[PDB]
Amino acid sequence: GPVVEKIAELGKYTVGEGPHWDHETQTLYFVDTVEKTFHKYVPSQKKYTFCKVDKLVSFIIPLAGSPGRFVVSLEREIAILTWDGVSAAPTSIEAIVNVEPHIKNNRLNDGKADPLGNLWTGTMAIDAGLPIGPVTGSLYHLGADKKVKMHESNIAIANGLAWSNDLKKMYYIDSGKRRVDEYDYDASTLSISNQRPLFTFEKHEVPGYPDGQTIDEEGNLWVAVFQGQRIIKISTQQPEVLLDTVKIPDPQVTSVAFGGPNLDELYVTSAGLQLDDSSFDKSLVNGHVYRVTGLGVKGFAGVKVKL
Ligand SMILES: [Hg+2]
Ligand SMILES: [Hg+2]
Ligand SMILES: [Mg+2]
Repeated sequence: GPVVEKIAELGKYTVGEGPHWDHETQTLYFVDTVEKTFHKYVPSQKKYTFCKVDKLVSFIIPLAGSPGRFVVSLEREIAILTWDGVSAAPTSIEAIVNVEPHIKNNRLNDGKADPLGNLWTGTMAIDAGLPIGPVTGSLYHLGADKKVKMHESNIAIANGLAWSNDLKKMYYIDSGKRRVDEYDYDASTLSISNQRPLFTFEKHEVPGYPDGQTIDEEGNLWVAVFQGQRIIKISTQQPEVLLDTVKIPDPQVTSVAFGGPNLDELYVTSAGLQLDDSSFDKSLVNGHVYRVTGLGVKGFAGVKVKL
């Protein structure tokens, strides 16, 4: 079976999240969605750094054409951070847009660029809760003239995103729905339609909640299972097909990104935050970062945001 390695060099995270693999610099970036920190890991050189801000963060993606600059979330603001990748604070912050200026207790959560470079991201109540809590989030993309467009409402916990290689489908996760949805994606108008369930956890006895996700070159989705101690591999060719399961020692698996020189090493983030209604005792909940090899598939380099 696959080899799951705990990356000792990286330590433990409250809620490690938002992994992004920059292929040209062979560097993984990620966030902690509770501790207000960004993180950098260069595996070939065993280099780790962090960056502190005073707002809640949920993604970090290099800005296309601008070395040393990243598109990030700061509470409800999408912003450009100028960061040298090693100092413990940004050099400067350039706000782009506040997606929800008048929803004082919302935050941005998972975000990713589509293959064309357009940032997609969604919101949630800061005090969202599972299985039931306030449902206040929406799904957006950032388009022309730095204005967002809304694509879906009634989202409890806005989470993982992926697109098919032919640019005809988008895949999206609201953790509260305990399923992955597929949509027809119109790359020319940047709109989605014909929402329908692709994979429903209760139909397959999968515990926990879908969180982050990514897609491989064959079109398989790799889905993080929060409170499931696993990642799952699911089909995009047929609905409701579980292809494989890979157990991850940390119960609170949060997200996934392919990396390594050949894009065949799956980085997996997790959360050490101990929750009062957990299916797992506290001794099990640590928050390490893992690397999975031997899956027999390759992914894609992380896409930079175009502004
Ligand atoms: Hg930073
Ligand atoms: Hg940054
Ligand atoms: Mg997430």
